[PDB]
Amino acid sequence: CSMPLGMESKAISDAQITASSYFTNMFATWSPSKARLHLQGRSNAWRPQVNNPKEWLQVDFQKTMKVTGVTTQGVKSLLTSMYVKEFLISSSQDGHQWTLFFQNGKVKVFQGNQDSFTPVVNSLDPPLLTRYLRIHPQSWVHQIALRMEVLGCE
Amino acid sequence: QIVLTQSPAIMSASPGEKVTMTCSASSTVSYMYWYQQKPGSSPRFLISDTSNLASGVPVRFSGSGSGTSYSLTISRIEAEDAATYYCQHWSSYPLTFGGGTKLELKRADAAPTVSIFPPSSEQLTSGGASVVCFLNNFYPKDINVKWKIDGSERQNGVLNSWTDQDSKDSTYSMSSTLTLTKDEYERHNSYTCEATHSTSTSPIVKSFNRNEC
Amino acid sequence: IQLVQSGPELKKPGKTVKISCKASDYTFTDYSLHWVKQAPGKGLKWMGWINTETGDPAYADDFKGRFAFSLETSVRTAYLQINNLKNEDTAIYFCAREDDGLASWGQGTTLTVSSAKTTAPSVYPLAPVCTTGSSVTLGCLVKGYFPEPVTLTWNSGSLSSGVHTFPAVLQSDLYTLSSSVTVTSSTWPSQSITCNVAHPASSTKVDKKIEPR
Ligand SMILES: [Mg+2]
Repeated sequence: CSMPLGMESKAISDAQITASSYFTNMFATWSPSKARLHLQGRSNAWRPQVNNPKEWLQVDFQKTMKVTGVTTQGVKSLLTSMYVKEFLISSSQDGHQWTLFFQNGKVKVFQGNQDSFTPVVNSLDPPLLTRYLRIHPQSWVHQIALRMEVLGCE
Repeated sequence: QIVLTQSPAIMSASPGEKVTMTCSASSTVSYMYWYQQKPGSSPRFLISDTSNLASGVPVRFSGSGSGTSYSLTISRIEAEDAATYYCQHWSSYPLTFGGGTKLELKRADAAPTVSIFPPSSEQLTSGGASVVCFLNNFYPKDINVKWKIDGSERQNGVLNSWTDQDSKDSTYSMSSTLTLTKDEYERHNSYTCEATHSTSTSPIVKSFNRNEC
Repeated sequence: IQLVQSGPELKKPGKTVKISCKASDYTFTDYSLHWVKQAPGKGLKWMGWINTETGDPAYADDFKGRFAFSLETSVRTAYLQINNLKNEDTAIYFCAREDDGLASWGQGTTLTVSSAKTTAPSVYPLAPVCTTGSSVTLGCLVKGYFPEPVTLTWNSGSLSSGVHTFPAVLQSDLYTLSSSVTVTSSTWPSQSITCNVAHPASSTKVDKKIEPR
């Protein structure tokens, strides 16, 4: 039950992907919908307006889905590699009240990326069942940048 | 999955005029892209990200909209803007084009210039005989040709081809070709091409005799 | 930015064709590539895309089955294979480099699926009868070839103004095409006017001097 729910394919449409903020100006736009695994082009990743631990990227499956894992990836920009090392996951079913993802009682800190091109998979165990997924970067190298895929099924 | 619907399908405008054409999504998209295609050519990138002119594109072009409604505008249309215009989105699977808005240029009505040509000798030496008649630089596009041989009309053996709107002078042309056998052709002396066009109640006709000329 | 697709293809129903798409620069694994299909009277249909950094292809619903996208990164080329060809595969295939839109397009590749034979054209001069006034219209008829394309030029290309070339019309498995040219009577027949026709598929390369009757 570990299928790509449509970040890369865009079965998860642009408007289902949002965030607390994103980095943009005259030359570049690193919007939430850029957070699609293996995306190419310029500005091929989500980037928050600013770098801190209170930021998040949100996916709205619009349906209830069984999420079994997430895959994350960094990006290289102007010869510099940016990526998220550690992140938290929260979830909701109304998009206002958010449930942290715990494991062994404690709040789960996932180990994400160590470079900018290699994708890294993280299981959700136990399988999370939700409409709204959130990912919260907590540490990172140089800057917060994210391309991702949600793995699951109906 | 989002569908794109463009209106109008065909539209018409005089040089200098403004045209707006619309593109409605079935659901919100992030940006809308636009393309121009002239017949026989590749499509060409006009507008990136809903309202930015792609590289090399003249400034009489502009796009706008958001949500599910977008539009392209050409502020002061020129003759070379005759084309089909496509909108396109990539906000979800699958990538989709609209079905195209075809822009035709209105111009001064022009009657066809007609010319007729007898079978060539080389063709005759082979048992075929083609009579060709050119109907050039007329407007509007709707035209009718009929062939007649020594007074009496003739329907089949006839083959016709229309050009697309000229990107310079905005006219249309048509070639008509009536094919025969060398035997059949040599039975008759007068051949005639009849062009009926809305410029006149009376057709433009050309003729030849395989005698004399 | 340029993308250069390979040339026209005539294929037998049920066979396989592989169309290529070569890129000019090497910013190549930096942008995604798309395939778009255009059928004669239709607009544009997205076939799908391929990731140039990873090689991952993705197909549109209507193209899951007998289509394959692929690459050769060393030579900066994307490929499109079609298996078990049917009549409905007859069309133009474009490739496109995605860059905040489909920003560059290849010139297209016509595919014709048909069991019909390659047939060479005959080229006939069209001299006017007899000429009349200060300008005269000449012509050229290209008859009975298969498949498309032919190229036609006047005097190798030097005479291009005043020219009307007409799209090929198909009957029954044979194309016919024609071209007219208008010049000054002081120029013809004194000066020389030659019709230049090439049909690569049947390695045909003819020149017909238009000669007065
Ligand atoms: Mg912002």
